[PDB]
Amino acid sequence: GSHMATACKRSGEPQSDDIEASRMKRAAAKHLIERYYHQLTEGCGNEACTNEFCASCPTFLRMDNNAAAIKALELYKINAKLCDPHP
Ligand SMILES: [Zn+2]
Repeated sequence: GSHMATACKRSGEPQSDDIEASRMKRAAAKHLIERYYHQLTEGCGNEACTNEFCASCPTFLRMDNNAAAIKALELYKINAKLCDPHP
């Protein structure tokens, strides 16, 4: 049919059984990634926003959401600079 109406164990679950599980792990990463993803295309709203990776820069220059999502991944792994930290 269209979708296997199930969400159990000891049964013939599809390969999508692992998908719903794996996304939870990387969703934790996504929470920090959103800071960079939004910073790249949306911005921050800061005076000292002048960062290599920012939309809210005093230059007013940004990227598209696809360009920002892939780069936010690349910023997550290096832990890039962020106008909204926590002391
Ligand atoms: Zn910024």
